[PDB]
Amino acid sequence: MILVFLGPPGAGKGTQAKRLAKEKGFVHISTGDILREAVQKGTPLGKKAKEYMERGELVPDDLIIALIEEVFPKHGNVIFDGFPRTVKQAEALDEMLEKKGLKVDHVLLFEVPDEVVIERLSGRRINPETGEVYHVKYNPPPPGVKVIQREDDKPEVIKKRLEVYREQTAPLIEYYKKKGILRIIDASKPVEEVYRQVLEVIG
Ligand SMILES: Nc1ncnc2c1ncn2[C@@H]1O[C@H](COP(=O)(O)OP(=O)(O)OP(=O)(O)OP(=O)(O)OP(=O)(O)OC[C@H]2O[C@@H](n3cnc4c(N)ncnc43)[C@H](O)[C@@H]2O)[C@@H](O)[C@H]1O
Ligand SMILES: [Zn+2]
Ligand SMILES: [Zn+2]
Ligand SMILES: [Zn+2]
Ligand SMILES: [Zn+2]
Repeated sequence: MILVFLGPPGAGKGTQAKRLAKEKGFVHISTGDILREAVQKGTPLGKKAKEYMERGELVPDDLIIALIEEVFPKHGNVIFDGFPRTVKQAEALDEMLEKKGLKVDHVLLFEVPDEVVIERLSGRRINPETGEVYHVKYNPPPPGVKVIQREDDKPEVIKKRLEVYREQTAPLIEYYKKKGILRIIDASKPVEEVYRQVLEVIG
């Protein structure tokens, strides 16, 4: 099965994907996570991506498309999270899959308002040891667990990331609505309620 999670920065795509991964064996592909690790390691890929990620801009389609080619899991059910972000990326993904006689089964649009985006990301905390994701209010790290705030969760960068999302996702939504595989979910609900909508759409 191939799933795509679409949604604003902070919608909880990673949170949901990481739960399907551990509970139903899905292979979770988060282009943001993969790029962040490259940047941290200072590989050629990380050097190339750093400038965009720092400013809350999209990494160019050509680099992302090549990346997805390289990281595509050969086996297993896959969740693409934060990919595609443009129609060009979605077309490349649809072609890659078609060559394999696969398709995208479902596109889940995680809808939240801007206010909630800002709330979710500004309060987002990561255990740097494991990459586990917490939220200062909604899902705090337990006592004793040291956490950091991502540099790109700073207010100016969140705002740019949100802007780029609201602009670029419009044609992508249309693209998948045309195929009849898009399902909206209210991602403004608690994590458990969101997970349930997810399972409902895919089951
Ligand atoms: N394909 C692509 N093309 C071009 N560039 C690309 C690209 N992919 C990546 N990039 C580049 O890389 C950058 C980063 O990309 P990426 O990492 O993909 O950023 P994003 O999708 O905009 O958003 P997030 O990773 O921040 O949010 P999320 O939806 O996964 O929410 P999370 O589960 O963490 O949850 C957020 C917070 O909310 C909490 N939370 C989650 N759900 C709930 C809930 N239901 N209720 C209360 N709190 C919740 C969490 O604990 C957490 O604190 C981009 O800006 C771009 O530069
Ligand atoms: Zn994420
Ligand atoms: Zn073809
Ligand atoms: Zn703009
Ligand atoms: Zn199905």
